[PDB]
Amino acid sequence: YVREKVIDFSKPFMTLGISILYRKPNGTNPGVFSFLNPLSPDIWMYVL
Amino acid sequence: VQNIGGIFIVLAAGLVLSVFVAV
Repeated sequence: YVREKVIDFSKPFMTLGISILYRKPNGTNPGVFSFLNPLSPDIWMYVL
Repeated sequence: VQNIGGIFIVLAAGLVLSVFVAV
């Protein structure tokens, strides 16, 4: 709109819009220690 | 002794009493 007053345009040959860009948010590395003992291992060796 | 580790002292006291009472 601020560029409409100063210069003129043709028809838009294609339509676009504003989109948001981000990394593909996987962030997930499951393992042995996360699923086995998510608690303190001091508790586990006290149980031992 | 953690947030769930507070039962260990009661376990140790009960084990000492179970050793001392039985024979």
